[PDB]
Amino acid sequence: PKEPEQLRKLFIGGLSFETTDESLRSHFEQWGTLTDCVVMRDPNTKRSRGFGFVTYATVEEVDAAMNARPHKVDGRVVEPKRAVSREHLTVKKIFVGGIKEDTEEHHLRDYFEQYGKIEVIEIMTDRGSGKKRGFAFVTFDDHDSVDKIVIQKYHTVNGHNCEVRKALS
Ligand SMILES: Cc1nn(C)cc1C(=O)NCC1CCC1
Repeated sequence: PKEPEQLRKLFIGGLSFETTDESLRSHFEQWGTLTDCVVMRDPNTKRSRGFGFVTYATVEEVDAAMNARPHKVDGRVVEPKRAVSREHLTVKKIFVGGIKEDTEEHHLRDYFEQYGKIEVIEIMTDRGSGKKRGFAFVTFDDHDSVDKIVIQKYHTVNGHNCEVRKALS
């Protein structure tokens, strides 16, 4: 079963107005098979609107393209992003809930470091008693880690099934 198409799209902002469907394709085919590749244009002038999207055959190919940032396409550094949810923002921090009183920093680090480079791990404690409250925040150096994390259906850390959400600052 193919992964859902929505999870195989990369939305590319910041394009050069000279980038075409064809030149965007030739660039991003370096990291996988593309089933779709679109530059958005004005319906009347045909002038570029400066953004588009590509669709890879697999999620691993999306990962390969994101791991190859920064992407300079037709002379300009562009901004690729995975699909955002409706309401959500592009952030570098997550809330991790349901970790209870026995989960330590190294449990969170060993798991989440495989999504991206961690900068801060904050295990929350009670302001009055100092006891652990059962949730934590993890900050990464880049938003794609968070984008990969929050689209997973399940997160298991230290045996616990955790609730993970984007955290706004
Ligand atoms: C979801 C989503 N997440 N991001 C970052 C962009 C989208 C999106 O739906 N873009 C609209 C299409 C691009 C051609 C029209």
